[PDB]
Amino acid sequence: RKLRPETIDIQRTRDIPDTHKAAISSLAFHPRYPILLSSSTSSIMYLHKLDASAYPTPNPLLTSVHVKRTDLRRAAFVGPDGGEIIFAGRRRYFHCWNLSSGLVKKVSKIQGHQKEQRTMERFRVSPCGRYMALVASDKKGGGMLNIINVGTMQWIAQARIDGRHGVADFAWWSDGNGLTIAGRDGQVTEWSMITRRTVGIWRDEGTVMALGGRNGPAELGGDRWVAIGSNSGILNVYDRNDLIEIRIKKYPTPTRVFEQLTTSISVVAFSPDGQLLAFGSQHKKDALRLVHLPSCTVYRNWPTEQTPLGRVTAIAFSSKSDVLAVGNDVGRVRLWEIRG
Repeated sequence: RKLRPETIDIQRTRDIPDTHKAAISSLAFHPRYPILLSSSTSSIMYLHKLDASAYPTPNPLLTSVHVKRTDLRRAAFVGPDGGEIIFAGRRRYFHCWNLSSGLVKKVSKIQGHQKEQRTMERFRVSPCGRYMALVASDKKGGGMLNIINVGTMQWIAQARIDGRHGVADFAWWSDGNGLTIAGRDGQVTEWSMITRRTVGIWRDEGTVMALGGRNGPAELGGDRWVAIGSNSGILNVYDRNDLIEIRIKKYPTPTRVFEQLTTSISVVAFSPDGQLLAFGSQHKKDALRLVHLPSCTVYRNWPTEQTPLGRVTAIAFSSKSDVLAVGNDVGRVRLWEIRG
């Protein structure tokens, strides 16, 4: 049964066993199985099975990967089946790890567009797993996204956005038909894969951005919500149905403005079922909040002033929205069970 506003049933469960001082940089749940992929600044990736009652050790390490001489910033399961993992750091290549074969491959060349990527660090893989979007730059310095077919690693499309300082953050529409691209100029661009052009541009009245929720506008990707955070600690949430006047509204009104946090928003994530939204700040200990959707009401019973979190640097929800993983800058990954 659906979650309810205000009060939530959430209970600390057992840690991820393996922990070094090196700050967590990436957390993701396998799109199907109770498997957690965690990632470190130390360029080590862990895959842990989720099992709080496992003997001898709860949540047993499945495997680990260390590609040396590589920085590591972002790792992600590819597609609905999550058979492969793509990972990259502040470098001009990335890697594709196949989970079945243990085969790790290096990818360093996008034909005809090599100059355009500073690094391969800032990528998002489409939900279907067929496409990769990368932050790129035109010849004069202008920001854009290059879109790449993952299978062939060939360029297929490109989305240019305004503002000299480029792209702050971005995300695939959940139906794979387009992207939302937050500029560093305060504008947000809705760009369509179907027309391969900009649908419209609106003003956020940023640092990090996320999309979530079921049954948003079908003609703009299907996500109900866009959440945008800033250096001030404020999180703006817009009902994406309110983005359409296709003409995009220039100055849409947030459904909710969150003022609970006073320091820079570093993390924001929607649960896959679209009922929860979490957001936080690493510049302050225990600066994390949890929100019910569609009410946009903040949970008051969790976290408490006792809840151990630390300086949060990563968060993720399981494929069934019943586990919340929270990584901090001292390398701890803690877990909480979520019951309806």
